[PDB]
Amino acid sequence: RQWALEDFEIGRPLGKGKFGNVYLAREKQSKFILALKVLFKAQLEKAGVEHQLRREVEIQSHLRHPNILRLYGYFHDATRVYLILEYAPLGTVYRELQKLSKFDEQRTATYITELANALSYCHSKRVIHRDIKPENLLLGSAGELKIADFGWSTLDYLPPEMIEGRMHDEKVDLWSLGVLCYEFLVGKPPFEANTYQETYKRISRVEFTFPDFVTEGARDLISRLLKHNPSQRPMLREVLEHPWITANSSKPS
Amino acid sequence: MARVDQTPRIATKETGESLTINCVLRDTACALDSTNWYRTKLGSTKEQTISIGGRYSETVDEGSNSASLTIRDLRVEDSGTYKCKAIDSCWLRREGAGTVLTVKG
Ligand SMILES: Nc1ncnc2c1ncn2[C@@H]1O[C@H](COP(=O)(O)OP(=O)(O)O)[C@@H](O)[C@H]1O
Repeated sequence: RQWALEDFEIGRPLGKGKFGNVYLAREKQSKFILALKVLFKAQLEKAGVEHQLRREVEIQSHLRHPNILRLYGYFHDATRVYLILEYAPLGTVYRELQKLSKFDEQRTATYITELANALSYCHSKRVIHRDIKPENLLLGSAGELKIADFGWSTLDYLPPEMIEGRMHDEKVDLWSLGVLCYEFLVGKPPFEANTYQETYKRISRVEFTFPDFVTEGARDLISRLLKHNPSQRPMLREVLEHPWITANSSKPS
Repeated sequence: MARVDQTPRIATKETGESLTINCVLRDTACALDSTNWYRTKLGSTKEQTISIGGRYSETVDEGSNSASLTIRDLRVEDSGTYKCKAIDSCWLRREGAGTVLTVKG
């Protein structure tokens, strides 16, 4: 704890989380604007996740990429842990989906490009992500996407190999991109059902269909990502080079 | 005076042998219980995570406040610099100084 609370001006709350609140903050020497996430130790130890979180924060502390939320540092006192985070002013992708219902092809392809860029960086360091949900994606000043949950190594977002209790590796991240590409264009994830049991079966048998408005290019990409056999999914390099992606994205690899 | 002592600091092995790396957290009651292991291949500085399984195993000793990594069936491609890094049970950052491994073969 070489950082301390006295190093920061505190402003208004940015939101409330499960184990505490997140505040707008400012580092005093540089005047740099940031977010300060305050975690209550008791809540951590109640959900039984404090040890897991310490492993995840350690991995996060090494990840430096435009589309991954930056962790600048951390410190603590008697009752609280403080994470020093990049400030993302435009909220979550989840809230944007609430406001718009679904995204056009430009916004979708741009978000998928940014995610593929981040995951390629992670794979280069042998880091993989768990499931990726819209609520776990924040938006920066230029509207660029940031992976924000520290989820490094909820049924609707899990791959067949994981719910079938089989072996898994970096290919799970390609499945995640397929589910999100579909959800961005359509407004809901592809295996959604009324019950847990139905959803499970739909995922395991890769049972999904497209609305007629989904274009041929998008259908081709989604169908390639959502293969039951992990080894049949494309490389991230192949996603970034896909003609539907290059025709619609407003950002590069 | 709290510190992690990582040994051995330098190691030379032949293809087929084994290496054990020990990381001991000294002079504190904070627990070294969350260790992640990392490697940087020879010629590079870029750090990659090590997955436990296969040729790689790990043990933890509460009495010595230590974590150990064992690599069996060493290959030439295993050569590089290994480090233990953790956030301990007191939420404090701990890192070993590194093990430079050369495998001939
Ligand atoms: N770095 C940040 N920048 C801007 N807003 C944030 C940041 N982190 C969290 N928020 C806002 O505050 C809320 C806090 O949620 P979060 O920290 O994800 O809680 P939990 O830990 O329960 O997931 C988020 O929904 C988001 O709107």
